[PDB]
Amino acid sequence: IAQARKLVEQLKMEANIDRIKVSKAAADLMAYCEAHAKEDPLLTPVPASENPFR
Amino acid sequence: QLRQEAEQLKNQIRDARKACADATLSQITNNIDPVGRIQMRTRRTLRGHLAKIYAMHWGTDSRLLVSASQDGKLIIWDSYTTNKVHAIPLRSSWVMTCAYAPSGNYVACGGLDNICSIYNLKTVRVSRELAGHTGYLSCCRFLDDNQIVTSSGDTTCALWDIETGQQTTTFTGHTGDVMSLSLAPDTRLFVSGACDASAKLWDVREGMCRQTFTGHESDINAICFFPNGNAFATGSDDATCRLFDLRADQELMTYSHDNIICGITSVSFSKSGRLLLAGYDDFNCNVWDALKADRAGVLAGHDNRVSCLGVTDDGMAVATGSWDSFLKIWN
Amino acid sequence: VWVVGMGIVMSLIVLAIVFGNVLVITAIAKFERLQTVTNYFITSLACADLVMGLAVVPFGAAHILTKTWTFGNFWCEFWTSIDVLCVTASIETLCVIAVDRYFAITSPFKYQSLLTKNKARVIILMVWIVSGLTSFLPIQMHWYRATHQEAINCYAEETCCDFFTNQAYAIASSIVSFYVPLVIMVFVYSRVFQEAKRQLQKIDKSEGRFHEHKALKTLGIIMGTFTLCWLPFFIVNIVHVIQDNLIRKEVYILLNWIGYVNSGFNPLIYCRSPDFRIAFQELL
Amino acid sequence: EDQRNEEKAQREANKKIEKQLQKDKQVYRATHRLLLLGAGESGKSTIVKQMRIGIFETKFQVDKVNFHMFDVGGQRDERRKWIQCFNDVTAIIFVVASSSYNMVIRDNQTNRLQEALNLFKSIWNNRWLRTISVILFLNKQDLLAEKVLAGKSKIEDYFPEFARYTTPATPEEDPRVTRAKYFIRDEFLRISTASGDGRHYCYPHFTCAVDTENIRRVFNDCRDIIQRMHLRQYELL
Ligand SMILES: Nc1nc2c(ncn2[C@@H]2O[C@H](COP(=O)(O)OP(=O)(O)OP(=O)(O)O)[C@@H](O)[C@H]2O)c(=O)[nH]1
Ligand SMILES: CN[C@@H]1CCc2c(ccc(O)c2O)[C@H]1O
Repeated sequence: IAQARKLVEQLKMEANIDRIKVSKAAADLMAYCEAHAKEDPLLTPVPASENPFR
Repeated sequence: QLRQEAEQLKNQIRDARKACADATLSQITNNIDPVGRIQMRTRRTLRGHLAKIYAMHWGTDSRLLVSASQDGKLIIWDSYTTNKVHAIPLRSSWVMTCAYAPSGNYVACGGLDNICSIYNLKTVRVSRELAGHTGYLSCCRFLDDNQIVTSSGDTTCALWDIETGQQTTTFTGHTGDVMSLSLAPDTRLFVSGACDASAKLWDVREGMCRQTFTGHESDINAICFFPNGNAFATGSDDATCRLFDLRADQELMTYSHDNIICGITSVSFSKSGRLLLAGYDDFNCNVWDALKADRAGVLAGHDNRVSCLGVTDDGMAVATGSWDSFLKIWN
Repeated sequence: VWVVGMGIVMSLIVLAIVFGNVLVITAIAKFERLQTVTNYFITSLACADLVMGLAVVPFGAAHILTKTWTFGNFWCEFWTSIDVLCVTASIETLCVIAVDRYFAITSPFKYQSLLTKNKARVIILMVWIVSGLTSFLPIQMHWYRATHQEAINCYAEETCCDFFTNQAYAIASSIVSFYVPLVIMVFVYSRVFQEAKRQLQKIDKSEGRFHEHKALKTLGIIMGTFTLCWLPFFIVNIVHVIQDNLIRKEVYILLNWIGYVNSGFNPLIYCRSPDFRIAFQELL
Repeated sequence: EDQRNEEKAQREANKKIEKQLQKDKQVYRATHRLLLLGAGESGKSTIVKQMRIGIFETKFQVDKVNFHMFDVGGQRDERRKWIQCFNDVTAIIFVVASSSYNMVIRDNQTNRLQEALNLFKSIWNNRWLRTISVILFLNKQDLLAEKVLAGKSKIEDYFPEFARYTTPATPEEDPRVTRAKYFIRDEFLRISTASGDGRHYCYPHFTCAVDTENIRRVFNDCRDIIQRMHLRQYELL
């Protein structure tokens, strides 16, 4: 009963959340990826002089 | 009558999420140039484990790592020189997870025996044994040098206290087994993926669930978390990996292929967040493009299934563990 | 004409012997899974067969075709030494493999302790040392040499290189090389066949109502190829010494070359497991 | 240079570790591991205790051969996600209550036997246990005889297939108990042999409360399992 009630309190709690459109989220993710692109040695092969595994 | 009462709320949540769907992530990311082919060559190979490997966790300095096998042994390696440092026998030979503390002082492990044990590296003897779970442990991550969070098979996750040995907070709400978790960069929130095909977002300080995502169809075996702190990716048994979003509160992209019918056992991101690495049961790994959903390479060389995966803190190398009792370092 | 045709067959055979053995050696070489305690004896066998294919066969082919030995007497002695060493080291390895299978099947609980990677190296080294002690030692020295006038003429001359031997060595080398490693293999495979038949009978008794050919075929092929290849020559060897003039040189040479072929077949017989086939598919 | 000392220290440490790893690997390869699995009310604890005379483990040695057995009790779940960890064991020991056929609930469950049959079918067809044999202990053989002989209840009432079944045999007794026992055993043999593919078999047995020879049966069955695996590996079976 209460457990049944619980699934009601939890459902009410998560119901009222302010949400932004997915366009803003996609833009933020793309901006982050483009900003920190050059600092990814895995994506861009660095010279073997700085590679510690060569 | 109460059970009936709840859905009106679920329908409202679904309607709100559908209203918030302004566009598609694929549509916005349409002019992005492809990353092209990505080739990785094995640089190091680590041997010494007598049986299959179920876990590993890169050190905080991106030099050392720990691994756990089913012969009941933890070995702390050294990636640069491929020579061991420690070998720790275990009381119980069934271990399913391991962790390595951010300060580099402690190492934890647990398994079918419902006990989480930590070890003191700078002294190798057992420091504290934590008990209270009624099922096997799936994962455990060092939140700090004094408190740790674990997820077990009794559909609960708990926050522990090393000095006292007693649970501080208990998280409840899942229906089936819990299989993985991941902590935010600031260690303020963490997510968990269960066997009822649902992922939940918790608050560590308070102890209440904030959101829930139920996009998958089968059990969830792995979960990672975006470097920015506003997204996370999951891997399930239905050969699909999805990318959710905390602010928008629904999924954005799905990664799948018609020629893949096996499962996923591990998921990890890269330093910049552009790539997504996932391990499969077809004895090989795959590399995905996060913003375009297209394969960009394959990592073959394992003779048995892959059960672990991790990327260094500085993003220089990726390590894979497999049931072939071998570890490899790619670059 | 006929000479050119024989030359063609010979050239074609040296190739197969080299290729099969080099292919077998590379795969154990290129893959971690294949290595195993049982897979070192196969490596030793492949190495011996490769050495024989490179060294023994081409020089003998040149001698047969040119009808005269151009090389020096010392090189003739060295060639005979290499021939005997390779032939006698390519059979005791088969005996060792048979014994290993016997231990693996008959004693299932004690296989792990009895065989260890450290003992395999000792066994292989002992086998090769026994092979070399009966090949170089009595041949580089002149303890096998015959006594009749034709033998003296052949030994003194630097143009001809023929094989002449006395009774003692012709019997001792044959006993060491062939006869001893045969009864062991026969006894081992008979025991293995009995065990297989017993297990098949047990399965049939347990669940026959709800639902020995493979074993017979495998044992038959394994025993038959070796016995057919190497049996006639090692009886001709003794006969041509006990009684004079019965066996001509041509028959002796032909039956000797029949034995050389067997090293080609070993990759086909001992490497039909799925792992080796997958490895072969992997490279080349 | 002059750090040339630390490296040497790491090189020494690696060898020190490797020696002990080899020494322990010998013992690890020496021993055999078994898994004990059974349904409720089967009699697992009694059998384990008689053989002796989270996870619970017992070690025994027969003829200088070390055996290691684990019974995982934890707590009940139909999802069994932890069983994928037991795919390198020698064999799986299955214990079933033979006399609990006419026990409808344990509810409105299918007779408990049917639940045991469904569990066995799930175990047999698992993807990670494709090459693991099963040792079957049909426990409680005296209560079954009591229920069959001079018994109001009948097998045909719960299992309609018993109506048109005839004995196949090794009687040791009464004519009814042999038919009942062999029908029950065939009900498992059918499932075992439906999709065996020849890589793993089943070895049914008939145990009781006062039996003392279970350990010898386990020893013999493990020896047969290893011998059959070796025979099949070399293409002789
Ligand atoms: N007659 C008979 N009864 C048995 C046998 N084994 C167990 N039992 C019965 O089982 C009851 C409890 O003993 P155990 O069988 O060890 O425990 P259990 O009830 O099987 O518990 P689980 O094995 O966990 O289901 C006793 O009252 C016994 O009567 C047997 O071989 N013969
Ligand atoms: C020249 N050919 C030799 C002559 C005698 C001989 C051979 C092989 C094995 C032996 O034990 C032998 O005694 C032949 O290969």
